[PDB]
Amino acid sequence: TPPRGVTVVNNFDCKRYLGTWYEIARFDHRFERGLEKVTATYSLRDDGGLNVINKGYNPDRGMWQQSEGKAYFTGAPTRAALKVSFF
Amino acid sequence: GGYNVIALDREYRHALVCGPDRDYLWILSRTPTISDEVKQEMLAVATREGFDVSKFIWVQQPG
Repeated sequence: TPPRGVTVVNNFDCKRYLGTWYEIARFDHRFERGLEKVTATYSLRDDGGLNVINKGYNPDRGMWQQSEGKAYFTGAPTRAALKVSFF
Repeated sequence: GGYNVIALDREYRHALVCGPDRDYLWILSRTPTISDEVKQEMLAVATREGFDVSKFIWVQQPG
């Protein structure tokens, strides 16, 4: 469920959202803290969800790292509300 | 975890994304840097929707 009172894009065109985005800013959580040059890449699955690849540069490791997730719409795919789980 | 596009420009070049509560917020761009105009807009929308923008970390990008 989205937070109470927030807007959610309601004419979402999932196909135009696919591909690579740069993370300009974030609220800091353990999972992303310290990562630089962070990108998010979305692709469409056959089952109608999205594959998510979050990549960033970890200067402590000196390494690029990525985490892969599966996202599903919680309703209409024209409504930009999804839930993501990471493997 | 919830992933919600709360705001998006008509050209799908800039997005404001939030998680399951107001402690989770991201500015995404098709480009590694954005202009002061786009920054202020995103921040304005964030503040209007009750997000505390003092929580933002500006991620280093080539640029």
